[PDB]
Order: sequence, then structure tokens, then C-alpha cells
Amino acid sequence: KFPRVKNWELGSITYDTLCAQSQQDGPCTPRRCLGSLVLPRKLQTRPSPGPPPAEQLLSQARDFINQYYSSIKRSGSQAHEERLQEVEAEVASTGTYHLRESELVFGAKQAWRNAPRCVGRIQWGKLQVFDARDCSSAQEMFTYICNHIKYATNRGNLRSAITVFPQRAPGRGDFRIWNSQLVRYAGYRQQDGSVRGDPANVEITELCIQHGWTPGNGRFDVLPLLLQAPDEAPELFVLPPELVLEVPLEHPTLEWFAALGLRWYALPAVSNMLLEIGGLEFSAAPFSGWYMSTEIGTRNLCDPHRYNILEDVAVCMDLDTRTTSSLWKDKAAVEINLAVLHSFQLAKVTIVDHHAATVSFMKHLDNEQKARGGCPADWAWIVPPISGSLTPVFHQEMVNYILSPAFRYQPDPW
Amino acid sequence: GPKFPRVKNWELGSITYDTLCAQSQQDGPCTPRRCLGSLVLPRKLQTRPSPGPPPAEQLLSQARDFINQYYSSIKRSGSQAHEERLQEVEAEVASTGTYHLRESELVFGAKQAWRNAPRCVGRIQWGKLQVFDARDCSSAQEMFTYICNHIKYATNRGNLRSAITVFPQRAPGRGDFRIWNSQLVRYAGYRQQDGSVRGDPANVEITELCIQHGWTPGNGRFDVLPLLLQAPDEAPELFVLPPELVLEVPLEHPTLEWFAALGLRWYALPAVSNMLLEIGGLEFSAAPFSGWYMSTEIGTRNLCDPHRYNILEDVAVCMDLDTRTTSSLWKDKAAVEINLAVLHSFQLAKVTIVDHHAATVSFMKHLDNEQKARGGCPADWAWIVPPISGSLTPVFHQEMVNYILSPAFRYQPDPW
Ligand code: HEM
Ligand code: HEM
Ligand SMILES: C[C@H](O)[C@H](O)[C@H]1CNc2nc(N)[nH]c(=O)c2N1
Ligand SMILES: C[C@H](O)[C@H](O)[C@H]1CNc2nc(N)[nH]c(=O)c2N1
Ligand SMILES: [Zn+2]
Repeated sequence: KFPRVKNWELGSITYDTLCAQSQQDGPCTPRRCLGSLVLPRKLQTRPSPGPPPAEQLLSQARDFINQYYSSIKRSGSQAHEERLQEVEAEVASTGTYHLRESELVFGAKQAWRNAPRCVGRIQWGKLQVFDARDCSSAQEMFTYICNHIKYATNRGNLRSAITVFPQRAPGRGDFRIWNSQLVRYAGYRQQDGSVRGDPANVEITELCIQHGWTPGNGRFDVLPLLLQAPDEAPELFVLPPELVLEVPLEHPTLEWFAALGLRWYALPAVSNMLLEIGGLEFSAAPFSGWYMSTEIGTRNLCDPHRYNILEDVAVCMDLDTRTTSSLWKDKAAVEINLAVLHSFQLAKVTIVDHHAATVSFMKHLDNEQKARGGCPADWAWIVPPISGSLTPVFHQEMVNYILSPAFRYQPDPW
Repeated sequence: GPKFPRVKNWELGSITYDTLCAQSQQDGPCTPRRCLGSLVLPRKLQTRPSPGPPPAEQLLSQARDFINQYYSSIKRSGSQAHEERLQEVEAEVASTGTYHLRESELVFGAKQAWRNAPRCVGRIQWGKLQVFDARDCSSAQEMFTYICNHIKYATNRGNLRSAITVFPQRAPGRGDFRIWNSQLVRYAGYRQQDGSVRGDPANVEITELCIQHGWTPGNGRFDVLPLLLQAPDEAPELFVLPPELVLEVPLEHPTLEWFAALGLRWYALPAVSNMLLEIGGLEFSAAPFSGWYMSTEIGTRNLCDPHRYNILEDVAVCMDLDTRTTSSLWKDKAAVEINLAVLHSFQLAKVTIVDHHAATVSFMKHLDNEQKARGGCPADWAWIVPPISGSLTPVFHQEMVNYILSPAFRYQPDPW
């Protein structure tokens, strides 16, 4: 039942007993493993044709309340039994319930802790939770978002934060941030099918223009936010420049790197995922921490379907682009990730390289084994995009499963 | 849409459906509750030893399935020869309790096992495999002759050729034919007095077994080990491979002149020998196979792994990198030059080798070929994506479905 987990670098073994607490099913079966798929339509928390069955919601709620009181050690106190009574009364009468701010804070931190694809969970206990459940308009969503950004950025000394907007109600539309991240660069599909900017943001850039945004023509034009209040069309909001801290990229030894004009924002804030706590769903709950260098230098800048700068840098470095055997791609990529670490460190902006991050994740796995008897992790996401075996996580076996609270993927509002 | 796993390529945005997984009849380690896809040896890819013959009914169903596969590949499914062969197999199983393959059935099954191997990135070459039938072999000495012939053929003075030698299958009430070594060519791993290791740390055990069996050890980092060959119901016999048979490549860097001075090297022929070839329910406990290397296997894993040669620090010190901090990316820089050295040295010595870019690109082609041919291709993402420069490679952005198909190459417990 319980999987034997092994580290091949050190020969050490552990048994994951935490996976037994999983109540939600993944995409795999004994016939075939689908663990490398980014998003199966299954785990995804899509819309519904009404209110969840009261029995199911109630059991997820009682479970969460049980988790919370256990955390503060008051498991069994009258406060626990009374909170469970309150939840039952509210659900039975209204088909739903609401969380207290202390519970929402514990829930947000626990959802991060339970996030399989996250390599920075060693910081899970240090999270600023902004309660925005008293938001009623898109204009309000914007002020809360700007507050999140100003707080998280902190002049360069980044701080992990999450802003939780109103939960989903069966009788109305969701509060949604249409942008995948709070900060994104525009992607303009040119004449020749080409793309000026970030090709990953072509669809959202089009939507922004459609809703009245006057576009630019640069490779790094920060997009405005499309915030949606229940059953209302999304509204356009331009982010104040002083709020968006950006870092111009230059290399420590290659003088010509700066000339490439590359730059990336400091704040990584995912804004399209759904936070589920005790059966309650928060369709708008942007979260942010700090970047791991490979996200920018390898994925964002070197992916073929992204900025695709590999060959440009290779030519500047004057490498042999004729054959793959010269390893020109590998050489260019290393210098690009180096430029990212150098530039952010020069600008006094928080980053963490993949070696430092993965070593900390290994410590986190150890903390978790002793604390909960395991830790759900997605090997394909945890192992960085370059120099995989050069990091300790590559040599670590991992067990992946879904625990709640959890951040889940959800359908696009359009 | 369709009731089969939807597979996507994120670089190109293309979609495909895996229908081939529908043919899988062997369960993997995963369940709807948890994914155990990253485990090297879950007890689902490993064939334990059968001290007793497989139940006639279970074996016969596996046998029928294989015969059906064979006749389908030659396009004579449902034919007279097909129904005859099926009858012939159940006749053998009826009286003897086992059966035997025809020459062409073994060649087909051996090629299909490679084709079905989820952890192999070189499957674009699956149709070109030299199958040596050694099912007549009766002694440990003969196994040696066969292995030596295999090495000569496969090595071909640098112009490597994929090959596999199949020894007699598992027989009920008789010992197995087993090659104790993990590969035909392995470097010794000497356990030092202080606790460290000289040579290859991966080979500490087998080295100790060779010593317990009469081998007189050396004291270098790259000492080729002798073979511990086992014939049925007999103790393993030690056989030293003649030096001229084992082609090696001294490592040197194209620009970093001091790299040659490091005295590093690696053998040309990658030949796995501790794996079990399962065809139609028949188990070939000894069936070494070989191809050619992918640069990262040597330069990244064998030479840079912390539990292997671990040379990253040595090379970084020579390149004068800041090994005091992670942010200098000294490990990344060094590893790149080490991989470049492996590629350069093999090309210079005219020994076949393929870099991780070329190999993965050819695996994408294979994936496209198999989509059209079988409606999918079982692939282990963790093993298909190279140990360095993952996303710079096209397979990283390719979702894969993993399942067990037979014939198959399966793990098996150590003879000892
Ligand atoms: C403290 C700094 C942190 C670092 C360095 C870090 C790093 C990472 C990395 C490398 C990824 C993969 C990103 C990608 O490839 O798209 C990731 C994903 C993720 N992280 Fe963390 N993380 C941190 C903080 C956070 C915080 C504050 C939360 C939530 C409260 C969080 C939630 C997650 C989740 C849910 C994912 C999956 C994202 C997705 O599926 O797109 N992370 N993190
Ligand atoms: C023609 C060249 C070939 C190349 C470049 C190639 C490359 C690879 C690579 C890189 C691996 C990973 C090994 C590791 O990381 O330990 C692998 C695994 C494997 N290959 Fe291939 N391969 C080729 C030929 C063969 C042949 C001839 C067979 C069999 C007839 C084969 C069967 C397999 C199997 C079953 C594995 C699994 C390894 C394990 O489970 O330990 N390959 N191959
Ligand atoms: C197909 C494959 O799952 C996909 O390319 C994954 C692999 N690992 C990843 N890992 C991280 N951190 N982020 C990603 O976007 C991906 N993409
Ligand atoms: C734990 C993890 O499965 C293990 O380190 C795997 C990862 N991917 C691999 N991939 C290949 N090709 N070869 C290996 O030996 C491994 N080891
Ligand atoms: Zn799985």
C-alpha cells in the first residue's frame, strides 16, 4: 500500500504514508501512467450546474476544520466541536458556509505546502495572507492587487504573499483575473505569423486589445489586467509603472549581452489558479514568491515557443551553430542563466538558482517526512530544466498525489 | 473527445491520442490515488525468479498472444499456418509444460522488446538489430565465446552495430543461464581503507564478487572487470576479456588542453547484460544487448554523478571556477565541457556516439512513426529527457504515456 521511496545518490530509504490521506484521484491507473501530462481534464476544477452535494461539502469541511484545530493543537476542545456545529448548521441551511480569517490563513499556507509542482515549499510557513473576501467590484480587485504587488515586491526584497478574493457562489459568476500572471509581456502576432514579444501571451494580449487596450510594439510591453467581477464583463486596468519592478539583463563578463535589450520582471505572481479550502473554492487568489533563475533564463528566454534567444546569444558568443554536437545550445543557455543571476543580484532583487533551490527542497522533504510521513512531489516539475542530474532532486524518488487544501487549475473564463 | 489518453506537445501545440496503451496487459505501479512514475524499480517492471514453471494456463495465454502478434506482423493473421502454430504451441505446453520459439519468432520478439522499452531513447533504430541465436549454448565457456563474438561484431572497430545474443531460456527444474555483471564492460570499484572508492563506485559489489571468485585485482580508476558467467546448476566461472576486444576512448577536450592530462576515459560499447528478455511468457535470463552511447550517459551520469566518478569539482578547479558558491553555475559549466569532451574524443577516435540533441530529435521522429504504426508509444519521461539541458531538448515539451507491453526487457534479481 505504502510506497518505498529511495534516494539513489545516498542509498537512503523512506516510506510515504501521507499518500493515504489523499481523497482526490490523479490521472494515472495501473494500466498506464499519465504523470508527465501538464493538465488532465480530471483534476481540473471546472464550473458546475448547481450547488455541490451537501454530504460531500460537509465531509470536506469537517475534514478541514479537523486539520485546522489539530494544527493549533486544540483538537478536541469545545471550540473545535462548536466550529464543526457552526459549519453543519450553515451548510444544512444555506448549502454552503464561510471560513474565519484564521482558518483561511492556515488553509492558504497548507495549499502551498501540498503543491506537488512547487520547489520552494521550504518557505511554506512564511506567507502573507491578504483577506479580500470583502471585495465587490473589479475596481476593488485592482486596488487589492496593487497592494499585493507593492507589498510582495518590497523594493527588491521580495516577500511571499497571496490575496484571496470572494469564494464561488452557486447563484452567480466567478471573480476572475483573466491574466495568467499579474505581470506578463505582450505578444503581438505579426503579419508573417511571427510574434513580437512573449508568444505565450498572444491570446491574452488580443483580449486586452479587444476590451479597449491601446497596444505598443516592443518585445517587453507589460500588459494591463483584465479583472472580472461576477456576471460582469472584464474591465481593463493599467498597472502603475512604479509598481512593476523590472531587471535589465547583462552578463558579468560578456559586455555585448546588455546590448541584447533583454529584461524580466521581478515578481512571479500566478493569478489563474483556483484555491480550494475545505470544499470552498476561490477562483481569484493570486499568489507570489520569488523566481528561481531557470524559470527566466531557461524556460522564458530559451524555450522555442517563448522568446527563443538561444541562437542569437550563440552567434554573439560566436559558437558553431552548424552541429548540435558542438553543444552551442548548452553553452548559450548556461551564460543566459548566469546573466539572470548576475543582473538580479546587481539590482538587489530576490532570486534563487536551481542548485540552491533544490538543496533546500531536499531539506524540505526531510522536514516533511518527520512532520507528516511524506510529501507529494511532481518529479518532472521539481527537477530544473537544465543540469537535471547535477541537482540532488534528480536522484530522489518522489510520490505524487492530491492533498487538500490545494491550488488547482481551472478553465479560462472566456 | 476519444476515450484514450490525450497527449500534447507544448512546443508545437499538436495533439495525439494513445490507443496502443489499450493493448497493455501488465499493470504498472500507479493508481488513481498516487503516481509512482519516478521510481526506478517499483515491483512492477521487475520479474522475480520463477523457481517453479509458470502455470500452464497463464503461460499459454501469453504464448497465444505472442503468436498472434507474430502472425500479424507478417500479415498472415487467422491463416492456416497461424492456427497450426497456435495448436503446435499448446501441444508442447500440454506435454512438456513449456514451448520453444522458431528462429524468426525470436528475431521478431527481440526487436519488439526494444521497440516496447519505455526507457530507451534510441528506439528509432529498433528495426535494425542483429539477433544472435545462442539457444544451443551448453556451457559457461561457450557463453564466453558467444559474448566475445558479440563484442567483436557490435564494436566493429568503432562503427558500432546494435546487437543482442540470446542464450537458452528458463527451464522448469533446472538452473538459469546468467551473466552476473550488469554490463559486458565495467570498470572496477575498489573499496578503500578510509571508506572512499577507487574506480567506479557503482561496481563495488560485482568487483568484490569477482575477487571472491579468483580474480586478482588491480588498483586503477579504469580497470576493466572480468565476466562472471553462469551455466545451469553450476557456480559462475570467471572469464577475462582480451584487451584488444575492449575498445576504449581516452578523453581529451577540443580547446582545454589540460583535459587530456586528467587521464579520463570510457569504453565504446554499452552492453546491458543483467536484464531478462520475456517473450510469449518464455524467460531468457541471459540475453545481453548493446547499441551505442548517447554522450550524456558518459559525460553527465557516469563521470559527473556524485555516486559515480564525481569529477565535476576536479574539472571546475581546472577551469578556475568559483566552486564556493552555487550561483556561479560552476557545476553547469564544467558538465558542459565534460560532455563536449566525450563527443569530441569519440568523433576523433571514430567511435560511434550520439549527442542528446540529435538523439532526442530522432526520438520525436520515432514517436511520429509509431503514432501512425501502433497508435502510440510507451515512454518514460523521466528517462527520455537527458540529464542536462532538458528543456533545450524537444522531448521535454512532449507529454508521454507509460505502459508495459510484451515482449519486454524486464529487471530481474541478482543471481547471488
Ligand atoms: C518562495 C519562493 C518560491 C519559489 C522560489 C518557488 C518556485 C517554484 C517553481 C520553480 C515553480 C515552477 C514554475 C513553472 O515552471 O511554471 C513553482 C510552481 C508552483 N509554486 Fe512555488 N515557489 C515559491 C513560492 C510559491 C508560493 C508563495 C506559492 C503559493 C502560495 C507557490 C505555489 C506554487 C504552485 C501552486 C506551483 C504550480 C504552478 C503551476 O502549476 O503553474 N509557490 N514554484
Ligand atoms: C542504437 C543505439 C541506442 C541508443 C543511443 C540508446 C540509448 C539509450 C539510453 C540513453 C538509455 C538510458 C540508459 C541509462 O540512462 O542508464 C537507454 C536505455 C535502454 N535501452 Fe536503448 N539505446 C539504443 C539501443 C538499444 C538496444 C540495441 C536495445 C536492445 C535491443 C536497447 C534497450 C534499452 C533498454 C531496455 C533500456 C533500459 C535501461 C534500464 O532500464 O536500465 N537500447 N537506451
Ligand atoms: C510535457 C512536460 O510535462 C512539460 O513540458 C513539463 C515538464 N516539467 C516542467 N517543470 C516545470 N517546473 N515547469 C514546466 O512548465 C514543466 N513542463
Ligand atoms: C529517481 C529517478 O527516477 C532516477 O534518478 C532516474 C531519473 N531519470 C533517469 N533517466 C535515465 N535515462 N537514466 C536514469 O538512470 C535515470 N534515473
Ligand atoms: Zn503515474
